[PDB]
Amino acid sequence: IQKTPQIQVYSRHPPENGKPNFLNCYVSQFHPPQIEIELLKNGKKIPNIEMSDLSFSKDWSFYILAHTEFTPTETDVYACRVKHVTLKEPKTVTWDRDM
Amino acid sequence: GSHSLRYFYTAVSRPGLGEPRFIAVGYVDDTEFVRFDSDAENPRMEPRARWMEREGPEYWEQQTRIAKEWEQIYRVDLRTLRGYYNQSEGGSHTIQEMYGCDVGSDGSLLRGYRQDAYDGRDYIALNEDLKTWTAADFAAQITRNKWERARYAERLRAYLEGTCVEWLSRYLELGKETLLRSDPPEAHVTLHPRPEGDVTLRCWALGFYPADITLTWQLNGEDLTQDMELVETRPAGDGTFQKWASVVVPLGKEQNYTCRVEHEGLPKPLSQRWE
Amino acid sequence: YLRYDSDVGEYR
Repeated sequence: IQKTPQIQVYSRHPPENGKPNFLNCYVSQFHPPQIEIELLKNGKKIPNIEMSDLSFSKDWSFYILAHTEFTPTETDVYACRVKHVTLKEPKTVTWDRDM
Repeated sequence: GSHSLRYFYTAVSRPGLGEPRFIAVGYVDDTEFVRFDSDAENPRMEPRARWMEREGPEYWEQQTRIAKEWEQIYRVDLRTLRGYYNQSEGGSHTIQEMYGCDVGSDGSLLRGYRQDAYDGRDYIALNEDLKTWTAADFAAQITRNKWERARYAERLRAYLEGTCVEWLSRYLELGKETLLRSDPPEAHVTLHPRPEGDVTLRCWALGFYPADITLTWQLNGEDLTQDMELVETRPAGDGTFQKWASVVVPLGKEQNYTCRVEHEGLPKPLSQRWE
Repeated sequence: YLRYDSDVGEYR
């Protein structure tokens, strides 16, 4: 049994360009729990990102929160990059302040 | 208004890399306070809440001891279940377990539980009577038989009625100004044009705790929930939660719609609209 | 507090 990871990319507080914030990638509803998550900045992988502890829900599906600090700026592009057995190619979700 | 202390265990055989990984996390309500990970530099029980950082070496040395005990039990169990299901040697399988207790306002044990699963499917589970077992398949029945003979259920309800209730009762004390809080949602509405020529109304809800919440878009009392767009509640990674829902609305009609927010922290439900 | 006994084995 294999469940495909749902991904949400968002900021801790409402984004304002120039003012510091926190970037979050909430990966959930997946199985098996072996997963690889990386946050991206203009393509380059951002060093030292914090990981929460691998946990799960009532339906035994795993969830995990990867996060780091960032200052959103008009022309910067942040993303989340996820590898998992249910994904032939690593899925990438791009941050978007409208979501 | 009940409270709860719960623990989550996970084991994964990882052929191709190394030995099985064991992870144990503890939750009081919707707040993790404790952690153990066998993929650490030197695995030991650690605090994940500011109100646990004064317990002292006594507690942490003892909790680590038990956590290591279960790390060893689990990599032994991983092999055992592979034999039950007659599976190949170098496979990658998962064993996860959850136990804990719900204790309600008065101090009474509302419900005790301990259930596990093999590769995302139910295995064996303690019944609510705290005396019997449910076995999902034949392999769990094997385990059940070994536990009914060993009278293992009795040792469980001992924990679930004693140690579990008491330590939960004192975990609440240590973090009372953080666990007994109720931060209400801070909602607002945003406007986003679509290529179709209509617009999207998105109602956010930010910085609330606990996580259970409800958002509903209205048209003067009438609902629009099965042509809506929800999003599952996500952690802001700071102890609070976020959520939003959206609807498509013809241009100009923006102010006509109101979103109803329902949460414990609020006196009475919110009704945010575009401004 | 993590559950423990543990001489009853608790092996599956």
